[PDB]
Amino acid sequence: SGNGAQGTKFRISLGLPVGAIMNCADNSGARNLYIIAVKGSGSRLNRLPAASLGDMVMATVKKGKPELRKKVMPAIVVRQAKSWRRRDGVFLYFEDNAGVIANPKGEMKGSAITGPVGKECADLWPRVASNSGVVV
Amino acid sequence: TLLCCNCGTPIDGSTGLVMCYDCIKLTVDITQGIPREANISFCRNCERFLQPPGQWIRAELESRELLAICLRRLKGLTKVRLVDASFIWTEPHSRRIRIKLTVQGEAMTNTIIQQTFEVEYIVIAMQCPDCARSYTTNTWR
Amino acid sequence: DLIVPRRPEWNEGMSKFQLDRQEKEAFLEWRRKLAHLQESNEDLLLTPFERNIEVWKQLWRVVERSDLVVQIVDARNPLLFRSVDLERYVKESDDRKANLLLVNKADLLTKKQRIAWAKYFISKNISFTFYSAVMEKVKILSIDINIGLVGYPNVGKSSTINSLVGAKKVSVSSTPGKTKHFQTIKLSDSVMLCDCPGLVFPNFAYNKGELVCNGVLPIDQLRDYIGPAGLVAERIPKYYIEAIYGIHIQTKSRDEGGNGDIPTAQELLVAYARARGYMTQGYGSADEPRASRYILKDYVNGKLLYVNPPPHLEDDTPYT
RNA sequence: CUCUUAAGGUAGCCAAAUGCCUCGUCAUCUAAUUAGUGACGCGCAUGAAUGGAUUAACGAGAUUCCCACUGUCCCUAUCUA
RNA sequence: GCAGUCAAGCGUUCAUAGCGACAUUGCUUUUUGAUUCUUCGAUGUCGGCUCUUCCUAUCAUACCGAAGCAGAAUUCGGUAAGCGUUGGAUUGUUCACCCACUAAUAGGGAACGUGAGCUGGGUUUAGACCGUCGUGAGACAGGUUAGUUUUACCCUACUGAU
Ligand SMILES: [Zn+2]
Ligand SMILES: [Zn+2]
Repeated sequence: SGNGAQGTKFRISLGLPVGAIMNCADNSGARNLYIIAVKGSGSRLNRLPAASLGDMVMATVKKGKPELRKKVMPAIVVRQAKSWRRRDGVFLYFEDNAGVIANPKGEMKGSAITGPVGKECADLWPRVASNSGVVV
Repeated sequence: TLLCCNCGTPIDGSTGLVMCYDCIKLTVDITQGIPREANISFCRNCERFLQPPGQWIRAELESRELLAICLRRLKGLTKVRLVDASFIWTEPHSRRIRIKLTVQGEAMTNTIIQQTFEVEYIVIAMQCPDCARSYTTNTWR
Repeated sequence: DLIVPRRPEWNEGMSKFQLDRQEKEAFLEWRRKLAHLQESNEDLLLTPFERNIEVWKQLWRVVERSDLVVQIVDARNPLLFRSVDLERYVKESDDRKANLLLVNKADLLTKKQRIAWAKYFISKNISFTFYSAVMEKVKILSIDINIGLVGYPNVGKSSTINSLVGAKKVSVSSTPGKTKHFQTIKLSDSVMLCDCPGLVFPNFAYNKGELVCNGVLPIDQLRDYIGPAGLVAERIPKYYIEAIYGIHIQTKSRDEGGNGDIPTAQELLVAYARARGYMTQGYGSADEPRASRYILKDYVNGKLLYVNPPPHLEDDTPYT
């Protein structure tokens, strides 16, 4: 899981499994990302792996800028719609699931992340913090 | 109005770029992880070559499907992209196949560059075993 | 400049062994010459041709058995396929020569451009005949020793054979990969006609930034799909495209200067297959390598018409 | 020139519900396709009222993909007779 | 299929840090074959889903040892079966093949585990089409499409309860 990640994240509720088509939040030219796998996910029989906020996934672009699609690229989940619990008691959820295309080191490919970004995603990667306007 | 940051000297543009052209030429590789020499089998009677799991493809020398079987040989050429693998002449006797390959590898950030690199395909002598057992008198159908 | 293989002499004597040996070896020297030519022009652009022994042997056999050739090239691009070393190769017996080249599929050229093409076809003194299979001509008719019918494929050269005799001698196809292992025709029995297989000639320009996806490359078997896409895009403007197809494609959604006017074919193939309903496996996206084949095999037929000017760089000869 | 007692697969069509080899070859769709489609054809063993090719409309016919939708599934839980 | 036995040579003159000759001894039933011994007054016939247990011939994890082991990464071997050993595209598939994550995606057995547990895609009746064969009825271990999956309330076993 620690592929360029800064620290260790708490267990956010697993919002979106494989096959989930989340939006694309940065100006990379992509528009949606089709999650095929999650980095650092445990293997149980029939349990298909799920990605929470701030997770690094392997995904595929399904729409926009044909230089980008038909290849597997790492993404980082910056918004989810499953309500998760922060340890200071608040439950919260966004209105859409949205990720950001990055390299395997964690450095982004775009230049600006439109829309809010969860604190648990912005803290774990110093490059997603540098490119996000609204945090939570 | 920048500097290379690897060697330091040349001012490069604002078109979207990286360190200098000699620096990406000598330091940065996008063609790593390939063997520049490769062996392939053959038969002198039926003139049939193969990838070692699979059936013979029934092509001849200086063909088009030689590009297909050499791409289907496991190199790094499949994932690094591909364009213009056109054939280069070799002496028929010298028993070599020379293919130039041009991949468009991705740099440190978003900048796609051209590449010229070469791999030699040397052919060894075989006898097509599945043909040798056909002459051998085992059970009939 | 140097594009043909050359067989000097027969010498009539004996010894088929060395008659095969001198022809094989001779053929190989031409391959070495072509590789030297290849280092020269940058490193990448290679002329389209073939370099096997047998299908060139099948021309080496028939050139002197006919001792005159006639040509079948398409009228939509006739400047490029006049190979330099073939009218020069009907020269080497010092007999009746000067092949009298013919250009076919010439129905597609009107009166305002057949005469403009005849200006080029006369002024630089090149042999020329106009036929929909010296200035006082409009087009020859189907009314108007061995004849060598020479042509690279899909020019309708087997549809020419079904328009002078009515015999149906060789089999034409849609893909250009059929004509091989020649078939002579006996008609008007004092005269003979021989056949030539499909031989593309080496032309030293426009090979990878090409325009040769009109008669050469397999349209059903391609793996670049954006070159011919933009090639179909930049000519045949948007109004004629929507006139033929009826589909609404664009009113310049992206306003930046990457496209402007005369739209490129990354919003054309998606706009064609969003109407033809061709979708991918996993998301609803109009697949451009599925739309590109039905665009290319509709353009190279003659429906989406385009002809280049006589070889001077002009603005626009066709007017839809 | 012929060889069997007649003729020697014509126009078309195709790994087709007909192709053994065979998961045929090339391209394409997919991150990945023994599937699907297009193309090729010496086709074990296609073919012209033992009817061939193409076809709008129609089908509780067979097949592939997409959009929408969902407990089919991740991953089960609860309620009613 | 695996284990040892002498190991020509190769591995930079380095017979063994590993691999490879000729021939050679031998094992396990987890497979190809050979008989016909058991069932012909029927032991429900492939695969998948589900679930339990066992073996070691160890893929990962634990601890060691040895290398052309400087570190890093590898290789090989010893104890070791405690604990794990996946998500998908195509195919009925076992098998295979890619994609991807992972510490790792090891090999097997229990009537080739398991149909009064399920499913019925395949095979394997009757309908029909093609191709080849046959004069013909018809054949094909060839292709294709449709095609009823029954009973526990008894004894034991197990799970709980008097
Ligand atoms: Zn520099
Ligand atoms: Zn062979």
